Amino acid sequence: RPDFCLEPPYTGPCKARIIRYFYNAKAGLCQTFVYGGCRAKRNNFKSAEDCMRTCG
Amino acid sequence: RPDFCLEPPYTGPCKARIIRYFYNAKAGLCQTFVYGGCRAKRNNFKSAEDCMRTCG
Amino acid sequence: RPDFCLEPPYTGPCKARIIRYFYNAKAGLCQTFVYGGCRAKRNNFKSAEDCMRTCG
Amino acid sequence: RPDFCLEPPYTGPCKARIIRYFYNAKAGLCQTFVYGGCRAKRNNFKSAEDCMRTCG
Amino acid sequence: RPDFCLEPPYTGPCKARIIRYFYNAKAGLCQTFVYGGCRAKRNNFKSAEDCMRTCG
Amino acid sequence: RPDFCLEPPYTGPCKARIIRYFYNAKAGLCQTFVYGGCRAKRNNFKSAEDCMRTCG
Amino acid sequence: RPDFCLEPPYTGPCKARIIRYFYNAKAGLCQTFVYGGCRAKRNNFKSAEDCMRTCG
Amino acid sequence: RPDFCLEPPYTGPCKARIIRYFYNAKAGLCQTFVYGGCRAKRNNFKSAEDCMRTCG
Amino acid sequence: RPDFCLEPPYTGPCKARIIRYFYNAKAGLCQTFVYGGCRAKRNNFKSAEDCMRTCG
Amino acid sequence: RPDFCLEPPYTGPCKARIIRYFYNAKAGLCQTFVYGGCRAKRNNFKSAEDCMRTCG
Repeated sequence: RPDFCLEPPYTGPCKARIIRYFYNAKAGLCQTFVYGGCRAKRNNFKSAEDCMRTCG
Repeated sequence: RPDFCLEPPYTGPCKARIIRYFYNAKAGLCQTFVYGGCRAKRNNFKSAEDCMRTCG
Repeated sequence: RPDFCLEPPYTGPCKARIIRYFYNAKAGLCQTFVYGGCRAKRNNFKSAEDCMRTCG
Repeated sequence: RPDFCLEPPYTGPCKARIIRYFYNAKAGLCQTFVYGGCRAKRNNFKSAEDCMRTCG
Repeated sequence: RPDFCLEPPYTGPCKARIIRYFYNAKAGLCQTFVYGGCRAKRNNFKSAEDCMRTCG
Repeated sequence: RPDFCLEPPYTGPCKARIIRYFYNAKAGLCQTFVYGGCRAKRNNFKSAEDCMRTCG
Repeated sequence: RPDFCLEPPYTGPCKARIIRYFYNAKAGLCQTFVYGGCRAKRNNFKSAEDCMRTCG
Repeated sequence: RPDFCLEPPYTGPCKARIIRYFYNAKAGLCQTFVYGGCRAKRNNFKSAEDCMRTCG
Repeated sequence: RPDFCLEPPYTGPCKARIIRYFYNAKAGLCQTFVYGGCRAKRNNFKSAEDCMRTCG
Repeated sequence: RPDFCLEPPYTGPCKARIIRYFYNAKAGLCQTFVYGGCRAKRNNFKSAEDCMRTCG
């Protein structure tokens, strides 16, 4: 799996509260987290399916 | 039905206010609840259909 | 994980061609499959998120 | 529950193949069925949540 | 039309601000209202189409 | 209500089978119909809410 | 074009902050505006496509 | 407006039947057309809003 | 690519917090940003696909 | 960028016709393609945003 899948989720500085998925290496599962709307990092997926396919 | 379908809904520590479904054993129906966006428990479905099929 | 998560995907007799998720025990990942629109079995999730949470 | 919740699903004369929900009295659950796109009857819900709240 | 179609809209105790439809008997039309995310009453439809078919 | 609200539904020459709403003056309700994807007429709403507000 | 298409956008008394479209006669284009979730006026479309077809 | 807004809609070689919007210079409006799923040209918008804002 | 693709994102005076895409010339990629709901500028796409096609 | 981003799109054996995104290394852009509904490969994103972030 790509290296960025090991990064912890990053909400970023913005103020929106949107749900995104991230690969949780420890649990070996994609989980949700609140993304702020800007300055996203690589371990941030709009679609769960894409999360598990890229990082699972 | 799976045992987690008996757990009460868990909003979690996060600050988003997203609607999700959970199986209400007492009512024998899936209902909505506000999910904060992170650290979800098993009795939490994004889709009502999946809720009633897994827990109903 | 619930036992239905071990069932293979069931398209059913109907004619629609809708994408749904199912837990693929051998891959240990949820994947897509075409659902016909009726007579669904338990290993069939409208949302990938619900799939990995219930069966992952 | 309203009386229409006891009607069996009606696909209708049209040619589209859209998924809709209907209350299956015998199962006491809302399930999917393929709607043709026209001449819908009362036991036909676009949203699973609405189905179980109206008929459940 | 079902009797619940006469109830006025109920936002409920929750804090989310989601748009839902309700049948406005006086106007004989479904209209929107802000649903809080929990403890919904019968006159609350996620889909406008469902509102007008059930109550219209 | 606008005059186009009295026009009957027009599927058009195209081949897609998309659900749209149209105001059925006779029934005094918006209903669904299968739109072909092109050459739409005025009595064609992507949103049921818009149909009933514009023509209802 | 219907006369309501000339009305300026009405947010309404409610507290939700949903995006809707309205026909901006002066720009001769549909644009976005924040709808509060209740007490909507006619120049308020959930779908941009509906706005331009009804008012454009 | 960008020059591509003057191009006529291109369905492409693929077989899907998805609705998209294109700017119709003659009508000075964005309209729908059936996109095949591949080899899209510039005058092809997934969102009506983006169509009218880029080309309108 | 159109010149507006070089403009930095504009959130606008409104108070909604919706995610939109804008072309970031320096990164040569479309990214997200929080849009207020009104007074949008051209480098603002509701769909990421439209973003990269128009500006990429 | 991950290696899978260099793979060409794979429709697969299934019969559904759903649009997905893939990274087109030659064009240095994500584009659409028709996915069959099953047996997906890694260069297949349900969301354009995820595509450009993972592969762009």
